[PDB]
Amino acid sequence: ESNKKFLPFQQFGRDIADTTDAVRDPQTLEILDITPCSFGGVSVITPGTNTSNQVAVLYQDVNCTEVNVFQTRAGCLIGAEHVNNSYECDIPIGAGICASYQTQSIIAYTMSLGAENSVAYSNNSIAIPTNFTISVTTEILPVSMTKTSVDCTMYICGDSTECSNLLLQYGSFCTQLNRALTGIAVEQDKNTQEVFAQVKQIYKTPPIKDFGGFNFSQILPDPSKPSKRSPIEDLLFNKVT
Amino acid sequence: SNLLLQYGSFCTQLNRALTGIAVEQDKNTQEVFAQVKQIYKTPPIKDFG
Amino acid sequence: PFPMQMAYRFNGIGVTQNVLYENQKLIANQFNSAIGKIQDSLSSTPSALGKLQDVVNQNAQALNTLVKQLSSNFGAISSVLNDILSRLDPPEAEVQIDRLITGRLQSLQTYVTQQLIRAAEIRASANLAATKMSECVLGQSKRVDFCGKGYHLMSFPQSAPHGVVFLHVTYVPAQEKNFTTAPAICHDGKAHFPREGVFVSNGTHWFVTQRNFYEPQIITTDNTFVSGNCDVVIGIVNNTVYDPLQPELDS
Amino acid sequence: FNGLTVLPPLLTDEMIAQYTSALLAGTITSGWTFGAGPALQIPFPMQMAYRFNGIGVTQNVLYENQKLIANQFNSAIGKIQDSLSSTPSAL
Amino acid sequence: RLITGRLQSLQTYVTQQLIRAAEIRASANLAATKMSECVLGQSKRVDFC
Ligand SMILES: *[C@@H]1O[C@H](CO)[C@@H](O[C@@H]2O[C@H](CO)[C@@H](O)[C@H](O)[C@H]2NC(C)=O)[C@H](O)[C@H]1NC(C)=O
Ligand SMILES: *[C@@H]1O[C@H](CO)[C@@H](O[C@@H]2O[C@H](CO)[C@@H](O)[C@H](O)[C@H]2NC(C)=O)[C@H](O)[C@H]1NC(C)=O
Ligand SMILES: *[C@@H]1O[C@H](CO)[C@@H](O[C@@H]2O[C@H](CO)[C@@H](O)[C@H](O)[C@H]2NC(C)=O)[C@H](O)[C@H]1NC(C)=O
Ligand SMILES: *[C@@H]1O[C@H](CO)[C@@H](O[C@@H]2O[C@H](CO)[C@@H](O)[C@H](O)[C@H]2NC(C)=O)[C@H](O)[C@H]1NC(C)=O
Ligand SMILES: *[C@@H]1O[C@H](CO)[C@@H](O[C@@H]2O[C@H](CO)[C@@H](O)[C@H](O)[C@H]2NC(C)=O)[C@H](O)[C@H]1NC(C)=O
Ligand SMILES: *[C@@H]1O[C@H](CO)[C@@H](O)[C@H](O)[C@H]1NC(C)=O
Ligand SMILES: *[C@@H]1O[C@H](CO)[C@@H](O)[C@H](O)[C@H]1NC(C)=O
Ligand SMILES: *[C@@H]1O[C@H](CO)[C@@H](O)[C@H](O)[C@H]1NC(C)=O
Repeated sequence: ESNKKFLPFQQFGRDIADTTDAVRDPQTLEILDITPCSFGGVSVITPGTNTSNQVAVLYQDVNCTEVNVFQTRAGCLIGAEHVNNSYECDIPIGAGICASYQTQSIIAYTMSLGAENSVAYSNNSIAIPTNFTISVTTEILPVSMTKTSVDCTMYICGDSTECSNLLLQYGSFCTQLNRALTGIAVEQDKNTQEVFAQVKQIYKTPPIKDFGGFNFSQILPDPSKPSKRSPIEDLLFNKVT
Repeated sequence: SNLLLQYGSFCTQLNRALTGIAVEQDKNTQEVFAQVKQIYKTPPIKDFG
Repeated sequence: PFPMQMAYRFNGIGVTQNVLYENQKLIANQFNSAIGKIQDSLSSTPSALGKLQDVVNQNAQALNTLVKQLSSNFGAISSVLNDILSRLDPPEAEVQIDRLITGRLQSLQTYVTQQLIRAAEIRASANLAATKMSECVLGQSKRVDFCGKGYHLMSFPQSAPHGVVFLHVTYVPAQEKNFTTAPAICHDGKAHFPREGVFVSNGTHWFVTQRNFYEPQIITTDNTFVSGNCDVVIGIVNNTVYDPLQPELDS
Repeated sequence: FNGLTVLPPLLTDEMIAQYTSALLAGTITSGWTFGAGPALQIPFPMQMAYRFNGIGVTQNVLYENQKLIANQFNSAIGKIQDSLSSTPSAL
Repeated sequence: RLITGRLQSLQTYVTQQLIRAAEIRASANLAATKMSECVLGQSKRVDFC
């Protein structure tokens, strides 16, 4: 039942997107609003199957009354127990709510932004470091792709002459497809050259690795192995497949 | 739906792309704002000279 | 010499080179231990190379979907071109062949467009990597958090499959102690400011130390300069400023 | 409503504001140190003099003009406040 | 016919959204850099901040 104020001649309303939003009963002057039957996506929250087989189901953009039962701003959450605590976000659910597997069952909580701190600020106090540490961190950056070429003559038509004749009527779609793919392929080699080929000459470390105690054995190339890669490089090439 | 199933995996591609964009949005926000490790608080006495 | 180069790096980040020369064994041990722990960190956690693995996976998925798009009818009678060729005469099978051609061409165009977008993303990543090489490996960058979290000393490139790995060596202060500080001290009605450090007090005496390391020194006229009088600086304190020339004149 | 739905962002506006406040407090109470390691407290005029030293101006210039600098900073922040309150096309 | 038209429109929307998301990712990377190099430190890059 709707309170939309139709004019006495109007029969059915519409929204801003040109969708039938209301109708008038042919046998009664009553005004009926039309609302789509409740729908939404279904998201399943789970830890690894090696950990546990228990899962939680998130029904998106629907209240729990239209479907242990927690109502989040991201939808209705079923199977996860709300917890007053707060930890780091393990499984992002949304709207500040995360989930994790802890002592065991799945729990739902508000994510913790970090550890509270208050620097002891006054107007005549300073903190000065009496020591230090040397920190080495790792950064990984993709540099290139695999160069792929696709031929229409064999892809679209499987060695069929009639199909090739009919495809010839479409102009130069495939010529420019091949042109774009070749551009990408050349671009990848340009990427690699720009990154690595930044050195004019091939410099060599001295045969005596006397650098004042600093030891670069893990990053310098390994001569014993048939592949002249450092142990770290060997790990990197073994891990990535 | 039955006639649309004959067009292949267009839905899979489109939904995957949209989901990737949605995840990338949160990645962007985390990169911009979550740079700090601890939640620092200004002292109650606002004597900053 | 490498210790002298690392002392230059320490000067770059704001620490005097004597801090390095007097801690050379400790710094070398810390560097060796960190390099050793890099191997454990990379081996134990396989999610660090997730960037390269995800690039490979995305390209493989795109190719696999492109191949699987060949088994779709696209509204035609059958996906196999030979089947539709043999089953029906050309003048009627032409429309079905056209439907298949349109579907396959659209799939190829979609794959190509996704490839261009992903290639632009990879080119952005490669430009970032080239900039990192130039500014962190072939130099010492003062840009914050550009070559690791901390104060950048140096970084080492390592090749990876379709990628690059940077080992960012940084200086991180470790053990802090609170002191009492003053903006300036005035000795004979003249305000003295620290020339390249900060004034600190351990409770009774006043020293001048470098800002990034607690290495206190006696306040003299060689590490301070005179500007103005006692009446301008807010928070000025009283102290004696040593004059090395006075004992020379006395003796 | 045609299969077109919007997923809420993972970090709420309150959490973004909390990050921003943490960054502000760290900058004001510890300078640039907190972004490089442990946060080391320092009086704000002293780190302002550090910034002046970093742009090529001696510390005495800031210490002997501290009140003028503070007044200029406050006036500039107020002017930004007013400009944001006035012009709607800035964003 | 309706399926073909609607699928084409959806594909166009998704492609343009991917381009827009790439632009927004570039902007967010710039914003993260600005945070790191001007809130967490003093920058000597001219007109960067
Ligand atoms: C600065 O920190 C280092 C740690 O990196 C300290 O060196 C350690 O000293 C203890 C002595 O109690 C030894 O047992 C450790 O083996 C040392 N570690 C290393 C890696 O050598 C150093 O002593 C600290 N500096 C000061 C002045 O205390
Ligand atoms: C540089 O570090 C490597 C460790 O990666 C050292 O190699 C170790 O040498 C000791 C003694 O020779 C052995 O007990 C270890 O098993 C070796 N480890 C590895 C991984 O090979 C190497 O000796 C160091 N360089 C110098 C000059 O001391
Ligand atoms: C602050 O540092 C000074 C160093 O100049 C300390 O003075 C010395 O203290 C030791 C005690 O450990 C005495 O043996 C020396 O004779 C003192 N020398 C001078 C010149 O005073 C002072 O004690 C320190 N104050 C505090 C509170 O630690
Ligand atoms: C630093 O020393 C000077 C001189 O000893 C102090 O100046 C005195 O200030 C008081 C307070 O107004 C006056 O009553 C004295 O007459 C001043 N002395 C002289 C010789 O003029 C100054 O106060 C000291 N610094 C601080 C922070 O107290
Ligand atoms: C430097 O410029 C500042 C303005 O930013 C001057 O301060 C002003 O001085 C006038 C006097 O003519 C006062 O009416 C204003 O109230 C002051 N403004 C502030 C914010 O304090 C300052 O005098 C100038 N100094 C020199 C040496 O030229
Ligand atoms: C139509 O007929 C039904 C039953 O015969 C009656 O209830 C209803 O009021 C009628 N409506 C009109 C507009 O005549
Ligand atoms: C609860 O369900 C009603 C519909 O029955 C809906 O209007 C309301 O928004 C839901 N509550 C929340 C918090 O979303
Ligand atoms: C610091 O604050 C105290 C009281 O809060 C005050 O007595 C002192 O003068 C102040 N010093 C400076 C340099 O601001």
